[PDB]
Amino acid sequence: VEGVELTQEGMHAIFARMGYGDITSGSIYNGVPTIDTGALNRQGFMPVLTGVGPHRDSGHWIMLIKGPGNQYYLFDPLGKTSGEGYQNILAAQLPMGSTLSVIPNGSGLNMGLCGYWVASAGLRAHQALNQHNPPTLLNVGQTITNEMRNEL
Repeated sequence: VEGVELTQEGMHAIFARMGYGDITSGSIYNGVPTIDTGALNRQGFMPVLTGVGPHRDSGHWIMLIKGPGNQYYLFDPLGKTSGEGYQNILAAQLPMGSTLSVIPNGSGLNMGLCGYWVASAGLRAHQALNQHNPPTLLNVGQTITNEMRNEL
């Protein structure tokens, strides 16, 4: 048993459970927005997979929302950063007089933990595999994965 991911096409899967039918998605892959245009206007929501490329195999999922008049919204479950980072790019693909405002939400998961673990478990790795008469790379990732979801 193992899991991490962002999910993927199980994005369309969780949507269909909520009704709404099967939805047209969007993307930014290697910097190229695939999101267009009126299918969103009839749907009211994209959602978009960001941060993906030939290298990066997972992504960052966000949601395009259509508001009243010319208003469009961006929901990233963070919330200031990440979606002020997609603003200028994504807002270019909407019709001319459209405005894209980023929802002022507060991020979900609390990403600060990552930086802690880069310090905490990152030099603990240095404290382990480099150097000594060391365990394997699988063994170190297995320690760290257990250690990382332990404290929580």
